[PDB]
Amino acid sequence: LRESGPSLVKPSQTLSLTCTLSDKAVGWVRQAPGKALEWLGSIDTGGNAGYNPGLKSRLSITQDVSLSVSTVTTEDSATYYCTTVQQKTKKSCPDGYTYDCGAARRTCCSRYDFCGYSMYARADWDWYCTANYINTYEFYVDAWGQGLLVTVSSASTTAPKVYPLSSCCGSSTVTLGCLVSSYMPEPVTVTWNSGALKSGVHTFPAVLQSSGLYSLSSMVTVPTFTCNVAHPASSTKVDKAVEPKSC
Amino acid sequence: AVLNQPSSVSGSLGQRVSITCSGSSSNVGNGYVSWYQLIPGSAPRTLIYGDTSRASGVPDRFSGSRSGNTATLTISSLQAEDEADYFCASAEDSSSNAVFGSGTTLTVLGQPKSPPSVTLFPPSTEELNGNKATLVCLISDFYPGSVTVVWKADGSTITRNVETTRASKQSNSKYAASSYLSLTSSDWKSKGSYSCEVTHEGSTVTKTVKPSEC
Repeated sequence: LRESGPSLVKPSQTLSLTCTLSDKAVGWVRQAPGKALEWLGSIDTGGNAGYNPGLKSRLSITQDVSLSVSTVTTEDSATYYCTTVQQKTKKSCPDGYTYDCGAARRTCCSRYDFCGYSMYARADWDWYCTANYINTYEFYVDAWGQGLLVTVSSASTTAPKVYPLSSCCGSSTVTLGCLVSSYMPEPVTVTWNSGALKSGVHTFPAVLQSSGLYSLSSMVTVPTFTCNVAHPASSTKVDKAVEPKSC
Repeated sequence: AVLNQPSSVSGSLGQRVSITCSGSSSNVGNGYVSWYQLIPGSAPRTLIYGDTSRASGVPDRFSGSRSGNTATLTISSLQAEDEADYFCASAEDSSSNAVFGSGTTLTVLGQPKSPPSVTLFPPSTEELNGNKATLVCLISDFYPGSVTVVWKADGSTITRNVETTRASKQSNSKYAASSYLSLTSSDWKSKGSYSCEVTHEGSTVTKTVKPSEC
């Protein structure tokens, strides 16, 4: 599964994403930073769509899957997931009425000899039969997407300036890095040699200085090398080379 | 309405852990719960649907159970790659309305202690082509994950302009962290030596850069 959309919207606007065949049921789950999972909405194959009652009023989901939240606030900053849902509602005769009469009568009866009777056809029908049902709901999520973090803020998308990291020439296992400094907001993705270098790579969590700007580094260990930084909020893709010091 | 879960649970490697999920008749009592696992950087993976139906790709070590209004998930033969947040879920008053548990974070103990590797990078020429100087101290490959960091300059502890990130797990299940010293270029060339002191389990590793020899 794959979600796509903007990473930063201003307060009191509408946030719209999209998921990327039609032989499934897709739902949107969101999680604020550190908080718990929060249900938003579902979409079955027939076009119906179930929503959180509290968040229905400011939510919608239409595509030929694309969601939309209204008047977003800082409390809407979350990681929005596209899931593969599998909902199911099962009507069952309220137990006691041991015999489920057919669909023509649409009733449940305590004794089978009352099933061929329409509602209230017999004067004793009320004691042994009813037309109500027990509604039991089953639900889970078949598959998940990676998630797309959307930040709500009045701040402006500042792109990072990437710097290479090399040791002073003062030897047995080389170590290089890339300093992605002063960007906003999160996240950024760092790979090495377009991903051909997967072993010995760690991309550290971000730091926040007093200026409110993020910085993070990615390190690679080796016996040239180019780190690839990408910031979706500023449409920025930098491929800065790390050339070691001569000395 | 929200499903109550313990905040965290821990066990030694190869052992069993259990996590509860206490709701009411409206939600958990009305049918069968669902479980999901969230590892940071990884998409959530469904762990159990129904009361006990094992996931489409989950091994036998994971098990489910339910008695009354509380459901429990079980993880046998603990591994190191099972440190994650686990969420229980079910429906209430609608089959397309879902409610989740408050979440539980699992940690597996007993991994071999490892000392941290430290690399201290000097400012780049391009950053010094403005007039900022950022020293970057990268800590990696340590267990357990709790280090303390002090910065020194000319035999004196630096108090101002230091930021350190909390430790986070790696792909090899050891911990890493970074610390940042943010100066101007004039301050970088002002002093004779800078040191990053990383303390972990009563043992210290120190790396030094000298602005004259870089």
